[PDB]
Amino acid sequence: VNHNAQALNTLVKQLSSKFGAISSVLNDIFSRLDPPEAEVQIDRLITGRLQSLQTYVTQQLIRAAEIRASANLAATKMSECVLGQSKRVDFCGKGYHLM
Amino acid sequence: VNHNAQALNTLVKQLSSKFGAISSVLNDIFSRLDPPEAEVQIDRLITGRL
Amino acid sequence: QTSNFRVQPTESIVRFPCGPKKSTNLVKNKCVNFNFNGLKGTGVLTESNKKFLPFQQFGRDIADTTDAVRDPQTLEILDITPCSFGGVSVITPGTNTSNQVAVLYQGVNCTEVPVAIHADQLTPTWRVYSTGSNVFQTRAGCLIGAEYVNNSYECDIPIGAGICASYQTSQSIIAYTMSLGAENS
Amino acid sequence: QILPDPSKPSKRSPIEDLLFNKVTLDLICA
Amino acid sequence: QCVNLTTRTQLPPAYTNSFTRGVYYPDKVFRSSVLHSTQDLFLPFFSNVTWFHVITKRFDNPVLPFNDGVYFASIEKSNIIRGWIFGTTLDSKTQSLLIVNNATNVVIKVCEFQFCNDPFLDHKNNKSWMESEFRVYSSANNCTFEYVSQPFLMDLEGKQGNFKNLREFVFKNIDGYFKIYSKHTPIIVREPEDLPQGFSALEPLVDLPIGINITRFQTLLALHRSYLTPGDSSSGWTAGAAAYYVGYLQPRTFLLKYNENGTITDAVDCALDPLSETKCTLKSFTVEKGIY
Ligand SMILES: *[C@@H]1O[C@H](CO)[C@@H](O)[C@H](O)[C@H]1NC(C)=O
Ligand SMILES: *[C@@H]1O[C@H](CO)[C@@H](O)[C@H](O)[C@H]1NC(C)=O
Ligand SMILES: *[C@@H]1O[C@H](CO)[C@@H](O)[C@H](O)[C@H]1NC(C)=O
Ligand SMILES: *[C@@H]1O[C@H](CO)[C@@H](O)[C@H](O)[C@H]1NC(C)=O
Repeated sequence: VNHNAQALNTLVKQLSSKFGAISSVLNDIFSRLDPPEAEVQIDRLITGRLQSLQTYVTQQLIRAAEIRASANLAATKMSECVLGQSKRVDFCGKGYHLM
Repeated sequence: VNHNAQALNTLVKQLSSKFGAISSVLNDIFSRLDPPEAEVQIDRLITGRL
Repeated sequence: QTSNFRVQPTESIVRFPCGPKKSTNLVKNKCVNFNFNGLKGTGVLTESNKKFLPFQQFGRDIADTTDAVRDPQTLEILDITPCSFGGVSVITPGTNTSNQVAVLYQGVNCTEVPVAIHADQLTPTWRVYSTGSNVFQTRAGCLIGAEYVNNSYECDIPIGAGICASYQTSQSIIAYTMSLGAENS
Repeated sequence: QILPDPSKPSKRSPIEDLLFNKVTLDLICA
Repeated sequence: QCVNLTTRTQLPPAYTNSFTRGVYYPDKVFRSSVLHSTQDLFLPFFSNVTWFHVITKRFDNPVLPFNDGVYFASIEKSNIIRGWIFGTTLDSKTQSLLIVNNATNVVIKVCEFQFCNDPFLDHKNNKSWMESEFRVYSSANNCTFEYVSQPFLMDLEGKQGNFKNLREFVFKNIDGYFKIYSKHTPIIVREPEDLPQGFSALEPLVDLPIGINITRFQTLLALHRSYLTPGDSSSGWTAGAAAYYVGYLQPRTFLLKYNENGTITDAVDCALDPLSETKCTLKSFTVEKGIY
């Protein structure tokens, strides 16, 4: 819960970064200037926000692989420790497993 | 040991890359140019190292 | 998924503190466009109870987004809730079998569905009497075009929060609470 | 302590009640 | 025109410590129950803050420099500290700023005034301690800006009793633009040595677009004279117990704890000690056991 809320708060706090452009507000780019020279500033903002989104999605994929390894272990423990009695040492607790 | 050392040598040899900027030494950009038109190559270097 | 649901501003309020050249009105409880002293944006201007420390003019949330603005001449504290943002999700049984669909809106009360999709020419003109009947409110949004039953079946198409949907029986789309298995003692 | 308790409206065991209370889940609107 | 004042007593400066004081609001924004990191110009926590005292006759009117903004404070009972001058030359050659906070009007004037070099605050006081003479400047040649804000009201009586007022003032120069923050609060009678430990936030009051160059400042007093005060306008005066405190501002980062009402109730200085620096890099006001 802490990692998910932390990654979402990082992603919403990266909307106030300029990434080298003059502002983080799009209407202030479309006011105060002209569109063929504001065009490179909004390409800078769009590429910065796209890299922020892509680097969010990559850590979500890595953490989803970690949660999937844990869930496969929990399904194995439910099949082998709950639905039967296990002979494997220290798989279902310390000592000789009963249930 | 080989993959860790090889990744660290890749990271330290990527400090010689210009990434389209005019140089790779920072004081070369900060001398001999006006800083409003030197800021763009600094943004290119800071992005490419990042 | 087809992310479509964007509700739209009905009017604009460019209220100024009894000054520069004009003031318009104060509006509540509806999706409007606001420009309080150069604060252009779209929101719902419902009132609030926040003590606002009289020199201060702006309010922010956790994520530094503009949250509560005072009235500039009435001096009353009003929230900003931008009216926006759903996702359209489409339930189909496969196009070889039928061509009728059901539509889920992901996060809304659909007391306030019927207003808008608006991008280029996608338009309210489907919606103005397609709200009608077969409106069912779930905890995953609300669902239009499917009829709720009290039977409990296996899951066929998963809507969410324990609700599934299927296509059977004058054929139609039904939505039901999914069943876990046969009861046994 | 592991079988479901029929007094409470959520039919959970007492141990499942402590496991639900000890995990604590506005930033959600932002 | 003025006559130059004499019989001044030169003393070494008595120092003290700034017990978590001088934290204002940098922005016009209400925030609720958040912790915000502000990089601004503050008085650092536990800083080395100067003290001057006025009762020969213990005359403290120094010419102090204004480098990057000044915390000014006074624990006071009968409104002796009433004014300020600012500027570089102060002798009608360059623009000089003047703030006078009297019982009539808060008067701000920006002009080439020919100030008296140690200005008269004469105050020919009978049973009503009223100001009868005002010899601070003498001339005005060619100059633009004058302004009067809303005053607040003072008794103008020669009280010799207990201190209850704690005045707090912050003066800043950003982009040719003068900011005055304040907090006036009641204080308990204590041992009359220093300002106590406590925390209070400082709402902005007076914001003005002057745009001149300010290098030094100097405090304008309000001396009181009576029938126990024999002498002329330069030697014979007995004021009574008053004190003021000068602290200097530095570019520092702070961590601010806004409450649910928008008033910041606790701050963390960020380069004081490593525990508070750990609190900076965690963005929290309590730190769990470990290594960071
Ligand atoms: C949705 O509508 C119901 C019915 O009035 C109401 O009780 C509920 O608070 C509404 N929720 C939201 C998020 O609008
Ligand atoms: C079927 O469901 C509807 C709505 O959920 C309910 O009003 C109705 O009473 C139900 N029918 C029976 C027989 O329970
Ligand atoms: C302030 O600095 C001076 C340095 O001359 C020092 O003597 C004095 O003790 C300091 N004050 C405190 C409270 O440490
Ligand atoms: C502000 O403080 C007061 C007194 O502590 C109290 O009413 C409340 O805690 C806060 N909020 C509001 C809205 O009054």
